[PDB]
Amino acid sequence: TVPRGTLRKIIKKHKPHLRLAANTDLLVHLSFLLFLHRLAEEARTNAFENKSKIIKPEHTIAAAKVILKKSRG
Amino acid sequence: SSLIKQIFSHYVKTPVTRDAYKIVEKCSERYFKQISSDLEAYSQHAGRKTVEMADVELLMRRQGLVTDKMPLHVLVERHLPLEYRKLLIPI
Repeated sequence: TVPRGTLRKIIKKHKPHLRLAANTDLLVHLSFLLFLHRLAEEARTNAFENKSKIIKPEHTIAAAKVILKKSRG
Repeated sequence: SSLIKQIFSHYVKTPVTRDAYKIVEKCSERYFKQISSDLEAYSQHAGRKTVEMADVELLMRRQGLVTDKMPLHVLVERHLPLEYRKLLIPI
């Protein structure tokens, strides 16, 4: 389950004159899911490196830097 | 939103602080901003105003997600629910 409308709106927020063809919002959503997956693996590795039993802001922030770098088009 | 939490927790498989989640949300906003500019580049470069399937596939190839060993349809089958696979991969 997922808010397709929300996707379309998000993209519009950034580029209001971008048109999404009919099912492309679904591939966009997929790329986002894979983004969060990568983020989760990197963050968990950060946590594990600190022997932190929980995921902390700094794990996710360092991980974000790495993964957004991988997410460039 | 709440959804981003469900997904992130689902993938991370361990407990996550409130602040950590807040970061994930911020970074997600960043993600969409960045890809929005890439998708615009693809469209403008192909002289059109729409995002096509091939554009987002190219995005995901550039991101190292789609590769020769790992074609797009495999990611779709693996990661999206039946109702979406039906639209994306009806054959």
